[PDB]
Amino acid sequence: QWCAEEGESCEVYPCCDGLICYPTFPEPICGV
Repeated sequence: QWCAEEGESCEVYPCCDGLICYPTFPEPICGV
């Protein structure tokens, strides 16, 4: 996959299962 899933950084690509980009450091993560 090219999109960012659950537990991956969405600094280059968006979410996959409809997750949200959390303000996590250093880079945000996709989570519902």
